[PDB]
Amino acid sequence: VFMNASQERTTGRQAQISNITAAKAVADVIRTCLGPKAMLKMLLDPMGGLVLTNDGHAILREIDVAHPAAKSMLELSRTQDEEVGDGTTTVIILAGEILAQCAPYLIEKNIHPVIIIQALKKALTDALEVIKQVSKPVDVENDAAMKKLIQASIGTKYVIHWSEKMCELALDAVKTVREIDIKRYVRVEKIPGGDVLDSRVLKGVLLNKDVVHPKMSRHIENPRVVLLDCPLEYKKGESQTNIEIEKEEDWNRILQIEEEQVQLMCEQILAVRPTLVITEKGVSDLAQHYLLKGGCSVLRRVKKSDNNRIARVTGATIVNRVEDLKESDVGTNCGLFKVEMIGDEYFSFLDNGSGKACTIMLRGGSKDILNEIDRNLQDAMAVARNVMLSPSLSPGGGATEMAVSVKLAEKAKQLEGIQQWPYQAVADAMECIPRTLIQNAGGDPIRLLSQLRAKHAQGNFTTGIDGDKGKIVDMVSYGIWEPEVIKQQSVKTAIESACLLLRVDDIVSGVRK
Amino acid sequence: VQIFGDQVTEERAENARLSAFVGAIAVGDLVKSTLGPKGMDKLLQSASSNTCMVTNDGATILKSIPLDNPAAKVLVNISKVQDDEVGDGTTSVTVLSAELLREA
Amino acid sequence: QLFNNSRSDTLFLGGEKISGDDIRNQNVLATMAVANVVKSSLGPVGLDKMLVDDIGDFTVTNDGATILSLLDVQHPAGKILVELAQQQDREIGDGTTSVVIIASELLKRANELVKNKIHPTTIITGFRVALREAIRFINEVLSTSETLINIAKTSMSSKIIGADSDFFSNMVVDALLAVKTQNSKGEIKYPVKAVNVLKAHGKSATESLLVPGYALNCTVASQAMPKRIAGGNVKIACLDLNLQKARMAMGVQINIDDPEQLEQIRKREAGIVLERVKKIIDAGAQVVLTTKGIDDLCLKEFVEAKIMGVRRCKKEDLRRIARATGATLVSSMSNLEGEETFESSYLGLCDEVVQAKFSDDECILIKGTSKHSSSSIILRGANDYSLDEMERSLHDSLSVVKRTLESGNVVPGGGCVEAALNIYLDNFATTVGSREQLAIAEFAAALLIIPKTLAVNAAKDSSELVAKLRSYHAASQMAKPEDRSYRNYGLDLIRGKIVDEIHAGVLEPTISKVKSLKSALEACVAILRIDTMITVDPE
Amino acid sequence: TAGLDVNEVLPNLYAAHNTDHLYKGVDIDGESDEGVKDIREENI
Amino acid sequence: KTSRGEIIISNDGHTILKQMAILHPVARMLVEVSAAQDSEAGDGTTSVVILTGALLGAAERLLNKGIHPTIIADSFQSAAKRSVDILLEMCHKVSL
Amino acid sequence: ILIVTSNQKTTISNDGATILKLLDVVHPAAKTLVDISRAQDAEVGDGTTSVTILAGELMKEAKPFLEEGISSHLIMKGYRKAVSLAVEKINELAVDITSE
Amino acid sequence: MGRPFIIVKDQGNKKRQHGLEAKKSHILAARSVASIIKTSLGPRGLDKILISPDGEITITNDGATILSQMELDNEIAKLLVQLSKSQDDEIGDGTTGVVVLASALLDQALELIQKGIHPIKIANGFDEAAKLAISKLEETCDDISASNDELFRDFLLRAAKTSLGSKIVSKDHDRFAEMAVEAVINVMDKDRKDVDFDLIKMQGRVGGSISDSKLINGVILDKDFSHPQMPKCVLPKEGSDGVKLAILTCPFEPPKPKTKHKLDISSVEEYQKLQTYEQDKFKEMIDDVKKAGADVVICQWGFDDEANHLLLQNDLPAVRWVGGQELEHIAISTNGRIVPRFQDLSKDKLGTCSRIYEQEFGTTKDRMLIIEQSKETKTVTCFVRGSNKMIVDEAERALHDSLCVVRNLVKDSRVVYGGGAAEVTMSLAVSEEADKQRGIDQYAFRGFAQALDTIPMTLAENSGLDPIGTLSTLKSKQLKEKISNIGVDCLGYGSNDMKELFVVDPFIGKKQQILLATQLCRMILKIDNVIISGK
Ligand SMILES: Nc1ncnc2c1ncn2[C@@H]1O[C@H](COP(=O)(O)OP(=O)(O)O)[C@@H](O)[C@H]1O
Ligand SMILES: Nc1ncnc2c1ncn2[C@@H]1O[C@H](COP(=O)(O)OP(=O)(O)O)[C@@H](O)[C@H]1O
Ligand SMILES: Nc1ncnc2c1ncn2[C@@H]1O[C@H](COP(=O)(O)OP(=O)(O)O)[C@@H](O)[C@H]1O
Ligand code: BEF
Ligand code: BEF
Ligand code: BEF
Ligand code: BEF
Ligand code: BEF
Ligand code: BEF
Ligand SMILES: [Mg+2]
Ligand SMILES: [Mg+2]
Ligand SMILES: [Mg+2]
Repeated sequence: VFMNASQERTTGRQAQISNITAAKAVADVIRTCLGPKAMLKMLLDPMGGLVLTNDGHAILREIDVAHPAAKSMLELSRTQDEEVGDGTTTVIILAGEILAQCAPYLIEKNIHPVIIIQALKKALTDALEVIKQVSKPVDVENDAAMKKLIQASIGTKYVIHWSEKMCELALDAVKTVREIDIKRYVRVEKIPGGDVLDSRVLKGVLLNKDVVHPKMSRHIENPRVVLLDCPLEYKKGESQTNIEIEKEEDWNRILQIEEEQVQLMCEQILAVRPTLVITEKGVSDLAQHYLLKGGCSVLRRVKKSDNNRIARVTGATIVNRVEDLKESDVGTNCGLFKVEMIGDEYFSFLDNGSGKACTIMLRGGSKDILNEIDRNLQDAMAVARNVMLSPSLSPGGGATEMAVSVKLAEKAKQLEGIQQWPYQAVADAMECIPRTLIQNAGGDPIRLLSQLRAKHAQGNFTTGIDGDKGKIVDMVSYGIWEPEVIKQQSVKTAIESACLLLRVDDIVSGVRK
Repeated sequence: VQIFGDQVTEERAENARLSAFVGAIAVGDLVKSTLGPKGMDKLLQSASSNTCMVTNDGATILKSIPLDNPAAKVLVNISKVQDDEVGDGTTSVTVLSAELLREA
Repeated sequence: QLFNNSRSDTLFLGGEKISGDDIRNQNVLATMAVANVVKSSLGPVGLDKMLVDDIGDFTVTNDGATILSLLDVQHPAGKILVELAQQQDREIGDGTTSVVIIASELLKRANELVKNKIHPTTIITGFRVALREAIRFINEVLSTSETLINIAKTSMSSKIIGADSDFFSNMVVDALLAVKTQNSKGEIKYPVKAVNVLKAHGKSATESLLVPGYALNCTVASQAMPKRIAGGNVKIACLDLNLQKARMAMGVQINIDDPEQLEQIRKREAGIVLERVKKIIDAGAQVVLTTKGIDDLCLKEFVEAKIMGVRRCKKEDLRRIARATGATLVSSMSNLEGEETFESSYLGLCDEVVQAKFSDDECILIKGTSKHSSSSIILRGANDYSLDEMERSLHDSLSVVKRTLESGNVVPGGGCVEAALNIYLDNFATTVGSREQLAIAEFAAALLIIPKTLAVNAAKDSSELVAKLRSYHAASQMAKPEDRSYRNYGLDLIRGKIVDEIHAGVLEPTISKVKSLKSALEACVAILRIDTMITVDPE
Repeated sequence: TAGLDVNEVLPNLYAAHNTDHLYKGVDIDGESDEGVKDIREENI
Repeated sequence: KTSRGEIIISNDGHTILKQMAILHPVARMLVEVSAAQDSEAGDGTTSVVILTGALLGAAERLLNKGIHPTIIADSFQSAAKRSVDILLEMCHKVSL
Repeated sequence: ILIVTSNQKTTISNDGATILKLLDVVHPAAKTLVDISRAQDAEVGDGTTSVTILAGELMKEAKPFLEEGISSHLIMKGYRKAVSLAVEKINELAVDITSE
Repeated sequence: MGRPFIIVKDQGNKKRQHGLEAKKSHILAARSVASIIKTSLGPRGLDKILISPDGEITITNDGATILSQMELDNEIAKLLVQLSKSQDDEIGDGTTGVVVLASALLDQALELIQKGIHPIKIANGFDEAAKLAISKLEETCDDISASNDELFRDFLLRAAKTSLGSKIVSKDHDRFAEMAVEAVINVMDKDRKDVDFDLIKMQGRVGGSISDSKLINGVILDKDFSHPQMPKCVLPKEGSDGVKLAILTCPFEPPKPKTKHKLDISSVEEYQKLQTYEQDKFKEMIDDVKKAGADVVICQWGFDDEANHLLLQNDLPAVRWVGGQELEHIAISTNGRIVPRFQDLSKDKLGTCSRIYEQEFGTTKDRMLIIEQSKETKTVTCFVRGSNKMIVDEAERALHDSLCVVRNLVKDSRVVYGGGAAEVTMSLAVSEEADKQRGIDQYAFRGFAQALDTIPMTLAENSGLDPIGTLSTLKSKQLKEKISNIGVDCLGYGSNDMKELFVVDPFIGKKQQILLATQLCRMILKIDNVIISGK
């Protein structure tokens, strides 16, 4: 052998085409999932589940892609979700028509890639300054002005029907985790049936465990709470202890030490005047007797992550060592403990001071369509958390994108030379969002892009498309405004993308290691 | 360095003499019992036809049985020759033919 | 090139042999095979490749040695150039692609002298002569030197971050210039990879923020611990021993004979740890960084004491935090007497210990070290393929800066070190004479491959630049003492005209061209000495 | 096919074509690397 | 290239012979002679083999000419005795 | 050269056209060298070997220019005149032997 | 820069022997071929027993035969088969030594090539050396042209004697030789000095001993007499001194035309006129012969049943169905002429014989027709007999070799002396001029002569004497004396004098047995690039 054989080399313009081809035909599978008139691409996963949504990244995420340029494209909607939450659809459509409007028109006119990258790198530094100057800063704590945010960002996927409730559930979830937040202290326990109008953010945590002993109370008024990082049975010697019995009596004395060890725990647990005791590990069948006589309803084996969630609500701190259980570690101001029964299965609630973790109870019409709502609420809770960090808002609905078009269409003419061709094709690219927004609506794109581009030049930044109508609309008067970081990152990575794939001129296949 | 084609056999001097002798002596030692008054007959049988023959005529034995050993096939012919040129002495020819080569 | 016949006299097993001309050629063909893959990837106008794992999983890069590493090479005399390609990346850091293409043309040309009639011993003596003269010439055409911002930026172009070269220029320079250290009682070298590089997929490429401290890719082990501690003079405990419960030391067994000792012995398995935890808390430690484990038992002790404490962190990281904050690594603390004590002076002083949220991932930052400057780079960008390469593109660019700082000499690159050697050596060819002449002559012209392919890769014509470049370098040998005033050198490829690469700012390090050729020779020498190959089949 | 600056020939060819303009069309070689040729004179 | 996989590039003759895969038992005897020269001198492992190849070629022609190999062998070893004597008389000593 | 053809036909020769014909050249670009030698046997008889030799070495010494960014159109526009000048060199060099 | 390519067609099935390591594999190939035969040279030679793919047995000494049978594969060996095959045609004898010399020459070349010498210079060195050997032989060779009639007939026997003593025919080589000479005198036109081997027929019938192999002055047929009642002997009518033969090429059958035909008989009486034409057309055939005065009818095509009995009644012994070639031989031995149609038979176109007799060829087998003469006739049938199919064939193959050495002596009436002598003089003569050649060729000439010495050495070898001894006694006795006709006493008499010993080889024989070797040797040396396809 010379190299290794069984190696398909694609070189030159030949290799270039393969990348732009795939990257643009990636946008194609999601083009009809943009905006309001968008659809639901129902997906069959590998091992037998089902996913059917709009959430761009959740569609791609469940597609297997082989051609590296599309493997690079799909794993690029991942960066977007892992930063903002919404805009995972947009990113890929731009990533495509930056490579589409830009590349073939000008790579097949002999222009060298490395000039194009420098040309498209300037078009971003320019594009970001445009978005930030066409946006308007917003009051993050005008509780009702922030609901207009969320109202707009859910007005896309099947959840619209009940936006009013969802925004209250989204905004009230982020309100009680704010010093700045992390939306993973927010368990979203999905419970099938009822209807959405039954969903209620609980300032607290919900558990699927029942009280370990029948006699223990299923209703405590104001429970003092202890949280445990340790099992409630006798531990063994971590030093491989073994017992060698000689005398007759020896047996009972030891076999009670374990009976006593638990009573030494229970005496130490109960010594903090508790009424509730929750453990990460399992609870003994003798531990329940001494905690019944202690008057404490006990909960066993509860998720490690659910403990940090509870300890944040109740205010108590979790301790591994029973020996050193202090006065601080008890649940001051948890207003209630109940075990209500939601048709067959027992759930334990913890309701009512200073919260910093929260449980979203969701109700729908199936365990299947519930997930598709959670996919909408996660995209809702995201647009609310963005804004509290980056207080500014872009005027969306194609308007922010068209703004970047004629600002870059002016800058290109004023640049001239050779660097102009690639630069005048990011301006070409931006209009693709309006273009698909007219399309998904169903109006004539050319007729409406015309009355959009020119009606933007001397007609304000906030001039975009109304989804359901398919007409030009001043987005100030309408109420579609997308958070500023979405428009920022969307344009950021989508170009960072097109400028990674352009550097490719050669594809060597069959590499190994 | 091989010279000939495949499935070709080269029995040289030392080994060629072995074939020559072993072949003749084998044929001689086959008809030895045919010779003489108180001599005995052979029962030849072909695989083809299901036919046979109970014979003494040394030629009829040798002319019948198949053989590979060239040195043997030589004495086989000299047996036919004798049957052609005299009619009798088929066995005598072959035995004396072999015994000379045995003594060689 | 008809497949050869196995001899009818010799008898070799699971092995055949090709001799004289058949081998010499097969070596050059396989050498060109390896070299020609990565010629496209040479120069600022050079491009990048996409290397499919076979599962579809891939890596995109320029860095020659990583491309060569990745290609499955089957021939001995291919893997030799690949073994050199990396021997480059461990002795210079950059120039990996160049050194391979030089070695190839040295072989190729050397062979075309043997494929004429000239003996290999003549040529190998004729390569020895040229190299002795080229390095002597390089040192007499080196410039000993602001300047670091160029040497960085020269290793930026040809790779992805060359479009944002100026940023990733001052990144590289400051990052390194802030880990200066002395060894062996005076050696002032800048540590080979002390700048801990992390890459997270988010934000923009320009928004990759240098850390004025150190980047740990770990989190505050317990969620109830403070995810920040700020203000001047913060105390950090760099640990190495685990904080868990022990199995009876080692050779220790348990025979319980008096039942009451069950709980006595079991409880004391907690103590030893809780006692070592206490000797840490009570030392005035606010932040703990332990290489080995932390028990849930010993977390609840940090939690309540508001000690932000990490577990299972790379010891490679912790020693560079030991050398930077003031701290000393604690393998295990036993005094002059047997007693296990922990003095407060063991800890490192810093500014802040902040766990910072980057694109769906939190990690701890040790801000503002006191005992010595420390620097870390957190890259940001499109996806993982994007980040991967710009980390490898940094490792190449941080490298060329290191060797500048380690060796007080730079060369005017841009292929003018090469171009100048072409005509100097070609003119030196007459000084010897005979058959040894064509050898040096082929060597002098075998250096053309760098300046040639740089301009091929631009798609446009090469010879226009190439030969007109030679004339300018042929204008330095007929140039008088005072009349210098004729001396100039360099090449530009974006605009495509000959430019002064010292004034332009194109700078490759001194060693990067010496240990470049030095190796390239002992490559083709070994291959040219090959006249018979004997390949024996697996066990 | 001639290996000339596509981006530098086409603008130089259009410019010279805006009645002696009617004859101007592209040519091969180094002097014509400047641009075009008067096609009326080369018998083309 | 080793049976095992390792690449070996050499000029040392014993190192060359040991690592190629010689199959013919009599040919393998040659490796032993080349090994024995290394274990008596470390140099001349190439010289010693070529000599056997030209001495054997000698022996061949003599066998062509019909000389009993026992005589050849003994007189070839009588050729050794007289030759090593010559080298011992022709050599110029060295100050140690 | 001793060539044994696919049909057991054993031939020995020095005649270039005969060697290149008995060699089955499949490569379509290397079939030019068989037709280049065949034409020499048709018009002359001798040279058959030399023509191919010349042909190859022209393509061989054109590789170093092609390795650099040079158009093949310009290379052969320089060979086309060179041969037309090589013929002019011979015509003035050819000795009319009836005279001397 | 690596593409898996297709230059030549079916490239995967083409192996290439290259440079020196190829030449070794070529010479050693010829070497092995030589070792097979070298033991079969001279009167002390031994025979090779080859078997055909079908299973037919051959036992021979004729070198050409030996090599012709063996299924060979190595291209150099294949070439040597044709080398011996060549000699047999050009001469008939020598086929054995031709190959030995060629291999020894190729050996000598191998020894010199490993000394770093260009092979084309060696081949050119050989040919200039071969042209010096043949010149010394032409200068020294003895001549039978200046002889009387009594001595010429003796030298031809001496050559026959030499050619035969080597093969199992050696038993009766007094008889066998005296056949080979008798055959050539009879058949070759003196002034044309040209002998046709289409004139001498080889016939072989198995039976009795090789002693019983006679030469018959006429022809022997595998045909009987047409009618069983006909007599065996045919005696010449007293006053004629000959038998007379009706040699015919027409059937004793009612004449029928060549072009397609048919009758169209309507009248019954006209079918009767046809019926009485059948019998009459027959009687007009027998009267036609009886009136020509012939005693025996020999005809090419077959006799009709009615025509056979009327051939008996009128005392006309007949030979049904005679071969085309065989009729030609009858008409030439009997002096007669060949007669197309009955109308053309005349008492002048009759064949004169001394006897015609149906011999009981076998004791039980079949009868044969011998047409003999007491006078010398242009065709002569050579009837070989033996005790075995394999002896018969080899005896025929021994006569044909013996017959050839006499045919060569009629063409070139000059002789040289064998037993190595001829090879020795050449070796000596080339040897002395090697020092006078000098330069590069000094080794090539030395080679040529030294390789020649293998012929006498391998004679002395097979015969059981020391190779160096016989060589150093022989080459030396050919310098101390002026004589160049000193050889080896392979049989084992006191002298080395090949003259007095009657070991005689023709001249052209020896010369061709050198030129063919050196020329082919040049061809192998010229080869260095080898390309072999697949099977
Ligand atoms: N009712 C509407 N009419 C027109 N444009 C809209 C409307 N709602 C949202 N948009 C625009 O479309 C985008 C939302 O579309 P969506 O399918 O959610 O894409 P993504 O998942 O990328 O956010 C917003 O960024 C906004 O600019
Ligand atoms: N801006 C530039 N102008 C001209 N030449 C350059 C420029 N940047 C780099 N080079 C040249 O190209 C070479 C860089 O090679 P590169 O393709 O990065 O791979 P490697 O460094 O591994 O050989 C350097 O030797 C340098 O001489
Ligand atoms: N009676 C003899 N005495 C000495 N030499 C002989 C005698 N007969 C033949 N020779 C030699 O031996 C050779 C006979 O070999 P032979 O087996 O007949 O094969 P070829 O066909 O080569 O003659 C001749 O070259 C001749 O010189
Ligand atoms: F369809 Be999306 F990512 F709101
Ligand atoms: F065996 Be026999 F022919 F009397
Ligand atoms: F392609 Be390199 F290692 F700058
Ligand atoms: F090749 Be050696 F043993 F110096
Ligand atoms: F090889 Be040639 F046809 F003179
Ligand atoms: F063996 Be030979 F052809 F007289
Ligand atoms: Mg570089
Ligand atoms: Mg010629
Ligand atoms: Mg003879």
